[PDB]
Amino acid sequence: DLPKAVVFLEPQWYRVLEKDSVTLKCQGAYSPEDNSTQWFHNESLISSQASSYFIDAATVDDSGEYRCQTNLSTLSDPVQLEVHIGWLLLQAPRWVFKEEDPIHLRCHSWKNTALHKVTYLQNGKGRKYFHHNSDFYIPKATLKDSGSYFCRGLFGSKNVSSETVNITITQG
Amino acid sequence: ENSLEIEELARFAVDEHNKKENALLEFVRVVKAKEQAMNTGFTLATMYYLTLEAKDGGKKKLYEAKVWVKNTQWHNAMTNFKELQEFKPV
Ligand SMILES: *[C@@H]1O[C@H](CO)[C@@H](O)[C@H](O)[C@H]1NC(C)=O
Ligand SMILES: *[C@@H]1O[C@H](CO)[C@@H](O)[C@H](O)[C@H]1NC(C)=O
Ligand SMILES: *[C@@H]1O[C@H](CO)[C@@H](O)[C@H](O)[C@H]1NC(C)=O
Ligand SMILES: *[C@@H]1O[C@H](CO)[C@@H](O)[C@H](O)[C@H]1NC(C)=O
Ligand SMILES: *[C@@H]1O[C@H](CO)[C@@H](O)[C@H](O)[C@H]1NC(C)=O
Repeated sequence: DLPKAVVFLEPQWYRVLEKDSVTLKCQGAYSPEDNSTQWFHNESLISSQASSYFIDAATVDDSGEYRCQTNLSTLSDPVQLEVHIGWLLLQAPRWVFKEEDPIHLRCHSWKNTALHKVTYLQNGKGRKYFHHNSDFYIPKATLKDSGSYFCRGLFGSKNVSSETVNITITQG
Repeated sequence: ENSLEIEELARFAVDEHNKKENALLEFVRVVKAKEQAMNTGFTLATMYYLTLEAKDGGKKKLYEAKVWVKNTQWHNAMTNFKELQEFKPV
């Protein structure tokens, strides 16, 4: 077991729409002798050396895998970032969960596009409905939560469904 | 140990071994199989430690094979990746 650094996303969504803001933060110890950070994008070292890596407006090139490292923490596992372009996007912090983990999904709309009467669906069957767009929570994840997920709502009178994404729940 | 998924990995291990070392081993059977899941938030992955029997010039010999299987998702497209990382006799 190595003291692996960890990259986490603020906000937590690993699937984002173009122009969204994303800040990547490295969870790792920083010694006073060497307080720099090594960031990697698609396995390649990048120039930024700060503990945080800011993406003001995300573009498709910002997509890919990210890793970080510090003097006291070893190379982290990769974190995946997907930049989507479309009217509607189902968001999640990851697609692999363990039993009892919380599952927090969000139905995100293109910039300046209100959305209402939102439904989260699992394997084609609806799971939760909201008249006003709200997030979907599952505090305790179970093996039955695995499946293909997508959200659909109303842009006024236009009924729209987001692209699907597969979630998997593993043993705890 | 004696399932189809195990055998395919063992045959894959033998096919890859012969390819890189330019050898001619003939798979026979799997005799022991140990699995070690290594998932993350963004991959369903397992490391397989397989002991198999293969014919080396007609003579049966036992080999230990380390096979890495990785499943990732991009948008909604799944990608399966298999890799032989170690192949040694006993
Ligand atoms: C930590 O930084 C020092 C220099 O301040 C360097 O000599 C050392 O190799 C670094 N440790 C690691 C694990 O990179
Ligand atoms: C990192 O170290 C340098 C040189 O010692 C110092 O100038 C800088 O303020 C330090 N940064 C932090 C965040 O402590
Ligand atoms: C990183 O890899 C992803 C995966 O296809 C790609 O979409 C993205 O453009 C890549 N970024 C760079 C800077 O190479
Ligand atoms: C939207 O369309 C789906 C079928 O495409 C339908 O089941 C649903 O009732 C419609 N309205 C809402 C608010 O989902
Ligand atoms: C997503 O999971 C469902 C399980 O009901 C499966 O039928 C479907 O093939 C999966 N999709 C992909 C792309 O693996």
